[PDB]
Amino acid sequence: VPMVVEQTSRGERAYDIYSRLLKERLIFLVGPIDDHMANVIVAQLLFLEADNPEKDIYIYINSPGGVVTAGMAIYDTMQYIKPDVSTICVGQAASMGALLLASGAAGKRYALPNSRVMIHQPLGGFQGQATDIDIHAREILTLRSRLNEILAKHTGQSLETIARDTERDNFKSAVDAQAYGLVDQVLE
Amino acid sequence: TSRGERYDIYSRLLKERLIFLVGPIDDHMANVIVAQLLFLEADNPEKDIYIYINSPGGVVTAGMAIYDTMQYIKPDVSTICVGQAASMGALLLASGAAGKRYALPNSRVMIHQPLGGFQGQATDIDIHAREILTLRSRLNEILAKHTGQSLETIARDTERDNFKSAVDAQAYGLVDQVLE
Amino acid sequence: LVPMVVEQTSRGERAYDIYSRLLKERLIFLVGPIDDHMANVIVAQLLFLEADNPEKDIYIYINSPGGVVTAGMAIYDTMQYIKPDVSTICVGQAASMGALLLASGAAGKRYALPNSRVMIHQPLGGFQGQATDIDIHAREILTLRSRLNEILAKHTGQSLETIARDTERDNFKSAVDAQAYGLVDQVLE
Amino acid sequence: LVPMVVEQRAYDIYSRLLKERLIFLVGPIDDHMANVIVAQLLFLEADNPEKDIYIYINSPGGVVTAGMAIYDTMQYIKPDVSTICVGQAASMGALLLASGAAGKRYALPNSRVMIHQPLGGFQGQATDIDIHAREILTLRSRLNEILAKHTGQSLETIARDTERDNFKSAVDAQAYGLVDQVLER
Amino acid sequence: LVPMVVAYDIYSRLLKERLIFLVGPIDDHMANVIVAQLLFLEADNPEKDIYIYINSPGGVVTAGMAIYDTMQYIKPDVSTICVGQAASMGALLLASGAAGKRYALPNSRVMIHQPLGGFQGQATDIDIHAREILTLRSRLNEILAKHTGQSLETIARDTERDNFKSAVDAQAYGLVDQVLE
Amino acid sequence: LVPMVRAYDIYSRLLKERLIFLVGPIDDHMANVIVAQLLFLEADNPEKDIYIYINSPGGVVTAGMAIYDTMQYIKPDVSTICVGQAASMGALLLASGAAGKRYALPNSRVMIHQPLGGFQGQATDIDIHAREILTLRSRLNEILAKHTGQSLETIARDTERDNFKSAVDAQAYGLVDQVLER
Amino acid sequence: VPMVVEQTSRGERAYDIYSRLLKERLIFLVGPIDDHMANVIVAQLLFLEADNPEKDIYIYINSPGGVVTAGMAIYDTMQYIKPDVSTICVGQAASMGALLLASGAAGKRYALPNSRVMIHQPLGGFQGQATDIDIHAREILTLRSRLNEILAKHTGQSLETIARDTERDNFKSAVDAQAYGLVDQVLERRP
Ligand SMILES: CCCC/C=C/C(=O)N[C@@H](Cc1cc(F)cc(F)c1)C(=O)N[C@H]1COC(=O)[C@@H]2C[C@@H](C)CN2C(=O)[C@@H](C)NC(=O)[C@@H]2CCCCN2C(=O)[C@@H]2CCCN2C1=O
Ligand SMILES: CCCC/C=C/C(=O)N[C@@H](Cc1cc(F)cc(F)c1)C(=O)N[C@H]1COC(=O)[C@@H]2C[C@@H](C)CN2C(=O)[C@@H](C)NC(=O)[C@@H]2CCCCN2C(=O)[C@@H]2CCCN2C1=O
Ligand SMILES: CCCC/C=C/C(=O)N[C@@H](Cc1cc(F)cc(F)c1)C(=O)N[C@H]1COC(=O)[C@@H]2C[C@@H](C)CN2C(=O)[C@@H](C)NC(=O)[C@@H]2CCCCN2C(=O)[C@@H]2CCCN2C1=O
Ligand SMILES: CCCC/C=C/C(=O)N[C@@H](Cc1cc(F)cc(F)c1)C(=O)N[C@H]1COC(=O)[C@@H]2C[C@@H](C)CN2C(=O)[C@@H](C)NC(=O)[C@@H]2CCCCN2C(=O)[C@@H]2CCCN2C1=O
Ligand SMILES: CCCC/C=C/C(=O)N[C@@H](Cc1cc(F)cc(F)c1)C(=O)N[C@H]1COC(=O)[C@@H]2C[C@@H](C)CN2C(=O)[C@@H](C)NC(=O)[C@@H]2CCCCN2C(=O)[C@@H]2CCCN2C1=O
Ligand SMILES: CCCC/C=C/C(=O)N[C@@H](Cc1cc(F)cc(F)c1)C(=O)N[C@H]1COC(=O)[C@@H]2C[C@@H](C)CN2C(=O)[C@@H](C)NC(=O)[C@@H]2CCCCN2C(=O)[C@@H]2CCCN2C1=O
Ligand SMILES: CCCC/C=C/C(=O)N[C@@H](Cc1cc(F)cc(F)c1)C(=O)N[C@H]1COC(=O)[C@@H]2C[C@@H](C)CN2C(=O)[C@@H](C)NC(=O)[C@@H]2CCCCN2C(=O)[C@@H]2CCCN2C1=O
Ligand SMILES: [Cl-]
Ligand SMILES: [Cl-]
Ligand SMILES: [Cl-]
Ligand SMILES: [Cl-]
Ligand SMILES: [Cl-]
Ligand SMILES: [Cl-]
Ligand SMILES: [Cl-]
Ligand SMILES: [Mg+2]
Repeated sequence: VPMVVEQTSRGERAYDIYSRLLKERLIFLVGPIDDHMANVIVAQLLFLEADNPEKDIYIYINSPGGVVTAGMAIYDTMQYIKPDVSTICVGQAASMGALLLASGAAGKRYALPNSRVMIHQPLGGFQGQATDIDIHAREILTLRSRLNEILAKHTGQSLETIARDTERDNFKSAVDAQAYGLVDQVLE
Repeated sequence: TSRGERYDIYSRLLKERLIFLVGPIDDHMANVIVAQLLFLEADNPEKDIYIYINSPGGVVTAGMAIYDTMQYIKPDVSTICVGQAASMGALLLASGAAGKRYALPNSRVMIHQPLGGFQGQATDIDIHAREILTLRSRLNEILAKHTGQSLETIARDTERDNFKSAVDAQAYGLVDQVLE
Repeated sequence: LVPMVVEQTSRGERAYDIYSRLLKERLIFLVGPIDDHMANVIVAQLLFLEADNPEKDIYIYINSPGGVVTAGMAIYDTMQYIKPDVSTICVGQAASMGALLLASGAAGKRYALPNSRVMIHQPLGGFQGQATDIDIHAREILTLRSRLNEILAKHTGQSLETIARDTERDNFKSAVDAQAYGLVDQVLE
Repeated sequence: LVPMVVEQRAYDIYSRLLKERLIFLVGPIDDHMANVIVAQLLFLEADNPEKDIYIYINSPGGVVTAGMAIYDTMQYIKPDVSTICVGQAASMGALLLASGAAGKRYALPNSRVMIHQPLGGFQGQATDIDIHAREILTLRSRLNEILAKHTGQSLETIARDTERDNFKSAVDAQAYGLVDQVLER
Repeated sequence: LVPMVVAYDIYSRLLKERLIFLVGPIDDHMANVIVAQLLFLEADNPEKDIYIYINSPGGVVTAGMAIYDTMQYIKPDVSTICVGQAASMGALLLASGAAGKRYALPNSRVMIHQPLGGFQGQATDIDIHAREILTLRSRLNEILAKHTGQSLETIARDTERDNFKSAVDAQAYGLVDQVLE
Repeated sequence: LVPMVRAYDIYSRLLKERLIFLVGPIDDHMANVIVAQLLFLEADNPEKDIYIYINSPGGVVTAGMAIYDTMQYIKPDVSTICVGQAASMGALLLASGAAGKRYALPNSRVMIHQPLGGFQGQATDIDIHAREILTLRSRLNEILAKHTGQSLETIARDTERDNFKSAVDAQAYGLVDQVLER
Repeated sequence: VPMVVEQTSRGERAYDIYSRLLKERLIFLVGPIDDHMANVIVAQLLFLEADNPEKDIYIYINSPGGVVTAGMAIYDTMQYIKPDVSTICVGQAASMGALLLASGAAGKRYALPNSRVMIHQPLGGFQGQATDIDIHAREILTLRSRLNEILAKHTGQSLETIARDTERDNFKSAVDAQAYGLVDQVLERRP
């Protein structure tokens, strides 16, 4: 957890490497998506918006996905705040991670040459995470359709195409993800 | 802990009167939220406070501690549902200052109160049936008051362990506006 | 994760956790099960605040299911001894030792919030030995139970016989009913 | 909660009270906490060898030799060491309470004191140490002699009464000679 | 205990000199920290070389690929030094440093072999299927062939056996440019 | 919980006054910390005495020997004070303080006996063999005989028994020079 | 781990005891050798070289040994950097710890009077530490020979002597380690 120190007008101040990159409006979405990591990302997005509502924000995504409602919290925050939120896939983006990648500002969604994208949403992401919550079948079907509609909107694919392809738990290459409309450009 | 030395990201947002109510509700996190509310009131008793809620609910008496603090302090307490709000989280969402309760478009709200929230959390305490029924009625009355629904409607609907969409929560009176 | 509030001092920044910041305004939090560890921190806070200003009121906000009797008694004795008035506010709940400490605040300065609940009942668990090599014997339990009843009768104005009969019941009183019983002076609404 | 205060430098609440020559002896007595108390006693003596030191005791007792380390340090250092029982003091905790400077041993009204020394306190705490019967009898006698000296009770009285694992009230502890005064306002 | 120097911990102090340590098994957590360090150093100075010292048995393929893609994209040359060992993804990243700036110490060892473990799903709900494994194995061989100068089939043959190369043999194979003595 | 007094912890405050605490079981981790403290204090002032307060049941022999060798090498006199107890390696280090500057408190107890546990391998891949144990036992006995003034034969006989000496009896035996009273 | 505080121009600055000694070019190699602790030692060696490539560095060794390749990372760094790296055995040095002890700058390898040195290399140090790595027999034999060649070079013993003696899992005393060529001098007394 490396640090970097900057000498300011009021002394020297230390950051961890992630906080230092946050100073440059860089957010890291890494690891499984759950409530804890989704809320810290929402907090970072809101912080950057208040600091400057005009400059783009960048989310670097390396994630196998995870909890749907946690991912939706990030999605809604990305869409609401004034700044454009650019997304870059490094490593992989699956399930909710793939959805958030595809939901970056139009024209500003990127994948690196060896990254991979899987839109498939496993059952695990829809189930209750709290002991006392049982997520029922109809709520799952509603959420699955809602996610498909979001993907269709941001990719330009038809709803029927998204619904067919999301059943398959296969990865798309960066080139294939770009052609599908999940990202705008492969960075080479 | 996205952190600088000499705030973490949450403490930094607290400086702007923003409180995060995230994860299961229990005594530990409820008392931290009570402490934040009291701090912000003393710092400025006129300015609005904002609680962003992403919670599956939890312990009833812990949630009631937050509810009573929200109602007593002078500042308006605005509530925003991000992700979900269930049980006590849903109640606290609906209990924000009138006109200042918000939900994001893909958030979901479930008023249903599972048994787990009423049971004793301490080893030596058994919460008895009559106390559970009293608390359930009190929660229904709080929801009816803040939503504008009748006591029947809350009492009938709270049996269903189902989520309302943001639009449906707004129509029900659980929030005032969907931020879109 | 406990939030910080950091202030700028003469040569940089100075950080408090949220509880330490509220302590600066003479606010003490009694939260969770009562045991030796948390009781001694509360005793330490009370003594600190007295030395800082022996005249100004101290406030203890109570959200506790109770716990160890002797740990609670350490707080009780410290509250009574120090010069400042100790005001008590029930938030959430106060049971067993938590209810006793709530009822033992300075006269006229004991408060409950509208949805808080108070149970004076003292379960056996609070009287048993907490150390491996300590067995708390029956007569010591009966002595402590009577002592607690006498403390409650004194601070509530109820008779000893009323307290002894009612402390049986493992029932909660509402904030209004606790006020009528003499456990608090006023419901803050 | 490890609460903080800032003074004109930051302290935890216990460190802040240490600045006022206040030491907390809380929880089971073992080597780790006894050595911290010894260190605090030595620190306060060097800072000012004249002013009284105060040890507030809330403890069920514990390891005998660890308590003896505290006892020997209390007796050696120049300052009077005043002792205050809050909550309870048992076994080594009761011995240390009774061993404060004469006239400066206090108990709060609802505190309780038990001199009884259970076997557990005498047994080896290290894996490779077995504390043998004669060493236990020697330690028990020394503890009884220490209590007799500081209480004014006879050795025979201490030896008989320490067998009983009963608590004394604060008033009864004062009458027995374990403390000098019950603090009431 | 990680030592400090004046205040930095030793690793943060070396980061100030554009030194990154890739140590231990490669997974998402450590790969993202390395990506963050690479991006920080590029922004601080996009012209000065960056150095990654590698002592790793390898690990998760996609995590390593995240490091690879970041090394290739940023402007600074990324020099690589093998200390101790480099296996699997560790060996690939070592071989992927800037041409002419890949080093091994005399008693270092390099194994390009990629065990199955690195390709399997690390998340509970992800099953990495056979054809995706074959695609990744092929990509890795192509990356090694490009940076070593060996032919694709030569890499495919040699990566099958889980043997280490000495520093001298790794240099002759094209995995590093020079043995530092 | 360690109290503070920047904030020092209480032990760091006392290190500023050349006070080192040897407390708890002796192992590599705590022995190296004590060695580091001894070397720091020597470099800070090679003339002033150093004080080690000992409350320990003993422990790993080679770790204790690291402390012994450092105590003997450095220029400052190293004074030792037994508080609570000193057993096995703890007792050896107590007896190995600077001549005339080894102290015990009135209720402290000292046991020179060395249990088998201290000689066995602590690392997974190390087996300490019988002859190495006997060599170390002899080396420890010679150290005790040298610093106490007792004969080697006396040490070898008395170390066999797992019994404690009182502070007075430890002083008479030559394990400490003086019992501190008043 | 204790702290020492030094007064600066702006107030106080704190070190842990090990970091304070690092400021005087002192490195502690303590406990089992593995990748994590070896990389910290490599980092310290490189820092001290850049801070001053002329002054000696000191490694105090109290270790039962451990992972061979992690120790080799330390060995290669000691040999490459410009400063002489002096080694001092405190307590014990076994396997890789003994090799690194013997690999200090010629004339600057020391043992304390009650320290002990065992060159024997147990199988455990050669086995794979990661789940997916199996270290095969010939690689073990190659590494064992390489270690024997390093010891023969630095001790002056013949390769055949090292190979024979290393089989035995016995400790040498400080005096015997000095006579064998594993250290140059036993620090018996301070001059
Ligand atoms: C970092 C320090 C500032 C914190 C940033 C908060 C913020 O951006 N909230 C979003 C609401 C939101 C929350 C969330 F968790 C996810 C999400 F997608 C959206 C917001 O509404 N932003 C406002 C500016 O913020 C505010 O006006 C206040 C004050 C600020 C301390 C936090 N206010 C709010 O949370 C809400 C309640 N905002 C408002 O009161 C206004 C008034 C009508 C309701 C919504 N509002 C807005 O959209 C305002 C009007 C003009 C632009 N306009 C924002 O961007
Ligand atoms: C950081 C420093 C300020 C911290 C804020 C504390 C605070 O707001 N407490 C609530 C009581 C409360 C606590 C809780 F946990 C939940 C909850 F819903 C309500 C409160 O009463 N606030 C007072 C202002 O605070 C005070 O007057 C004092 C001092 C302060 C250190 C805390 N006092 C109190 O605890 C209570 C007992 N205050 C009072 O005595 C006054 C007069 C008697 C009735 C209660 N009081 C008030 O309500 C006063 C009247 C005018 C404004 N008025 C508050 O809001
Ligand atoms: C941060 C610096 C001050 C910390 C506060 C300590 C304090 O108030 N202790 C209580 C005793 C007590 C302890 C406890 F754990 C629980 C409890 F309910 C009561 C106390 O006695 N307070 C004194 C003022 O403090 C003192 O005089 C001394 C010095 C101070 C460093 C701590 N002294 C004590 O511990 C005791 C022994 N106090 C006394 O010596 C005096 C003299 C006769 C015995 C009791 N004393 C008092 O009551 C004094 C006399 C005037 C008022 N009077 C206090 O409030
Ligand atoms: C914050 C820095 C100071 C820390 C306090 C140490 C201290 O008070 N040690 C006790 C011995 C002791 C240790 C212990 F763990 C428990 C216990 F009950 C007693 C002590 O002897 N105090 C001395 C003053 O301290 C010293 O002279 C030296 C220097 C100081 C760094 C620590 N010295 C000692 O450890 C011992 C060895 N003291 C002495 O050398 C003197 C000389 C004759 C032997 C004993 N000494 C004393 O008792 C002196 C004589 C009168 C004043 N006199 C102390 O109180
Ligand atoms: C102040 C701290 C800077 C931190 C460095 C970030 C960085 O270098 N990102 C890479 C993208 C990347 C991310 C990753 F995780 C791995 C990887 F291999 C590559 C990048 O694109 N760098 C840019 C310079 O950075 C930017 O322009 C912006 C702003 C900065 C805050 C981070 N921008 C970006 O994330 C992306 C989206 N960059 C761009 O917008 C430009 C526009 C065209 C598409 C990509 N861009 C570039 O390639 C720019 C223009 C030419 C050189 N060119 C970079 O090096
Ligand atoms: C805070 C900075 C100084 C840290 C103290 C180190 C120290 O005292 N080491 C002992 C050796 C030792 C280590 C150990 F872990 C246990 C032990 F019992 C003994 C030492 O040798 N002390 C020297 C002074 O230190 C040095 O000269 C150098 C430099 C210093 C950074 C560390 N050097 C050493 O480690 C060794 C190698 N010392 C020497 O080079 C000299 C030269 C002849 C061989 C040993 N040396 C000495 O004895 C020197 C010469 C005069 C007295 N003389 C020390 O006190
Ligand atoms: C506090 C900041 C400096 C940190 C010290 C790093 C260092 O000394 N690395 C060794 C290589 C090495 C690494 C390792 F993990 C173990 C090991 F045994 C050896 C090194 O090469 N040192 C150089 C000076 O450092 C450098 O020139 C650059 C820059 C520095 C940030 C780290 N460079 C390097 O990694 C390598 C690649 N060095 C070089 O580029 C030069 C060029 C020719 C090949 C290797 N080099 C050297 O050996 C240089 C030339 C003269 C001596 N010469 C060093 O001391
Ligand atoms: Cl129910
Ligand atoms: Cl009984
Ligand atoms: Cl026996
Ligand atoms: Cl034996
Ligand atoms: Cl060992
Ligand atoms: Cl073998
Ligand atoms: Cl094999
Ligand atoms: Mg000496």
